[PDB]
Amino acid sequence: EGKIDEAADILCELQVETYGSMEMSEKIQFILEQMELSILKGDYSQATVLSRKILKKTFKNPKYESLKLEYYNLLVKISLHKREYLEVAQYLQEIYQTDAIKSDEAKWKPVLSHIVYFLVLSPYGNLQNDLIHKIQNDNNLKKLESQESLVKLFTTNELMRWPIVQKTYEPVLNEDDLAFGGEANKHHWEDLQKRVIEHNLRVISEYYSRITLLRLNELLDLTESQTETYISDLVNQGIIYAKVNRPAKIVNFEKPKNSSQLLNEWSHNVDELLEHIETIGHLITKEEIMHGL
Amino acid sequence: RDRRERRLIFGTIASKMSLAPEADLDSLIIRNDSLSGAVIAAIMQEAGLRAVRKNRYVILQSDLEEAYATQVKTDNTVDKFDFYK
Amino acid sequence: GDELTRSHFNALYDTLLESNLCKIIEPFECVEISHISKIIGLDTQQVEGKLSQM
Repeated sequence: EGKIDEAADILCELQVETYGSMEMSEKIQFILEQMELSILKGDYSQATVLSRKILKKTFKNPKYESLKLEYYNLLVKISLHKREYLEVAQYLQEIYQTDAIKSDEAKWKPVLSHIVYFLVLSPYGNLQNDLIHKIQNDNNLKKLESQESLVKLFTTNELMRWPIVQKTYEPVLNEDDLAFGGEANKHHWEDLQKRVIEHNLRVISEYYSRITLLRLNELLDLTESQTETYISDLVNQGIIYAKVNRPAKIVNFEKPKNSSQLLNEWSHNVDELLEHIETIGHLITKEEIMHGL
Repeated sequence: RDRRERRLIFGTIASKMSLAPEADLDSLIIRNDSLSGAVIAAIMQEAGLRAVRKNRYVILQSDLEEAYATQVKTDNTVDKFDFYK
Repeated sequence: GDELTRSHFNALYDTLLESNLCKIIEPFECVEISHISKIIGLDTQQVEGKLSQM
């Protein structure tokens, strides 16, 4: 009949008070479908609350076929209103081992590209280094080595070829009809461009100690007003800290002076001469044997 | 106690809990009369027990009404049949 | 018209400004004053007068 809000409100006002927790076969299946009605309705809070009930109970239950596949789709669909690529990357850790054990490489290869998509677009995290090696990688695959190089690309990326890379290969990048939704590709360019700038300034600080602000603007592919936006965001959120001088046009790493000088840093001067007494100990034994005989 | 004077207790505990925009906090300070801070603390905690019973992490207006129905007993007496005379 | 309201008006005037002052102080200092007044949104003389008072 063309009803959206009315179709969702019927099941939400019934299924909650219906089941007495007797048969979980039809209950779990319809709750997963109840979240689908909230997707068409546009309520992210309804699906978020329903995802805190049977999700933990399913973990204790054994793995099924049609039941487990519904969790992987809904956790991606709830990212429309959430727009967080870090949380979905943790939700895809179960399907990563599911397609590599239960299923075959036919469905495992495309999902591998999706997992990288949520990792590249993730703002930050402590698991990003653990997701570089993963488990099943080094499988000698073109799609596996291409997506893996994009993870380590953030270090050497100058943002010169960034628009070129997405146009040449666009599996998850520009045109993606799987695990994504929207009316245009603007969500692909806006979300990816903001991340590659944040991930770029992280390695630049770890390498360049003091760099000119004029040369720095050319590496970010931004302007004077655009460069100050990403710098103020990383410092206010507690990501990185550096020195920015507008009149001097000099960017510095802001090395901490709290090391107490010779109370700490002097430990590097003793290690300069420390290895001598060890190497001499190995040489005294070896020199007398070969030269004497 | 007083209706608006008890708000410093009911409202303070409400600030440490998650509430809904439709939750009515005035209904707790009307019918309730002369409650200690310990009994009041059990009112807001009972509203949270009604929220987890409904599998919700936000206390609604109905949870505040269901919490009062349990707290109607303050002094120790048998039902409404006390005070024999 | 109220003296108590105006007394708290300058309290929030310095409170909302302090929230805006903490925005420029969070990044590294030694920047241009002309760019400071553009971020806060007030005149150069007004920003220098209230900031030096704190």
